[PDB]
Amino acid sequence: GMVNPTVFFDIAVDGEPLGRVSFELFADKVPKTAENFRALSTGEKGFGYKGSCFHRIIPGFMCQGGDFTRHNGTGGKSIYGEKFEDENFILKHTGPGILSMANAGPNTNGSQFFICTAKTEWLDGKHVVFGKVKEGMNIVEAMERFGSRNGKTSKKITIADCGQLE
Amino acid sequence: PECHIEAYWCI
Ligand SMILES: *CC(=O)Nc1ccc(NC(=O)C*)cc1
Ligand SMILES: [N]
Repeated sequence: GMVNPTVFFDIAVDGEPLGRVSFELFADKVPKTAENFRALSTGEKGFGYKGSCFHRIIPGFMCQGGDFTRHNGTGGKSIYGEKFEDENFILKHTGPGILSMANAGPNTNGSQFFICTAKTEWLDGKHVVFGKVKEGMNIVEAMERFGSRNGKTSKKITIADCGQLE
Repeated sequence: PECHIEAYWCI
């Protein structure tokens, strides 16, 4: 009876399997943003997250990824073009596991995203929350240990596989 | 700019 999609990332450390993280996507609250992430996880539009890396990881903050075009952390594109408007700001950054959109100002949402590892209320109203870690948060915690204070990672944290579970 | 990094930096 209408159920929020569930997608997974199989995380790899320099090609070594680390573990699976699954996300609920709040299609009920933000349909356009949830669908962007869902389809980039399946690649069903011809492009998506598979093979991309988490290029900025700041312990105590978040794990950022989603640039599958240039891979340097400046690229990425949505399924609607290269950017789409801020759908809404209903859902908040309530704690670890929150899935939020990175941007460069209002209405500049692309494909880059971050997984919060803490409460980040000072992001409310500027970045669109669209999902939340369902399971595998212990895997996200391990990814955090490869980060640094400026986000540089000490190994290649890549999305070795991704897709949809539900 | 990366607004969430700049927010983290200001905080
Ligand atoms: C893109 C954007 O919104 N950047 C930004 C700059 C400065 C601050 N300052 C504080 O939070 C105190 C927030 C966001
Ligand atoms: N800060």
